[PDB]
Amino acid sequence: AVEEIVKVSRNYQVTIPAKVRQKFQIKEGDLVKVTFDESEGVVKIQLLKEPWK
Amino acid sequence: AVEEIVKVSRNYQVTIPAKVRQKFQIKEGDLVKVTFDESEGVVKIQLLKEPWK
Repeated sequence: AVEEIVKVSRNYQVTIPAKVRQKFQIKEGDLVKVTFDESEGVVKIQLLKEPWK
Repeated sequence: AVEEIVKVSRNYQVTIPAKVRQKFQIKEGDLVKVTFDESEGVVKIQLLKEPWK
């Protein structure tokens, strides 16, 4: 797998460098989903099609 | 677990609403780690102590 390091110091947010964006998809104007798990203690995000109605 | 919906349409980034921040820790000035998996196809992020040297 791949791993990167980042630090929060602006407004509680993240922009994801270019390396991660290179592996994952992340498309401008797409529906991204985020879920919190009660076991690993990490946030998982993914992508899917796009509804328009 | 918990789930939320978001859309990319600013500059390929995310700020995470308040609900997710309520469950996860996310501290201003902390070391957050992000890794890409080659099986689930999702990004996992967590938190850890802070080195100062």
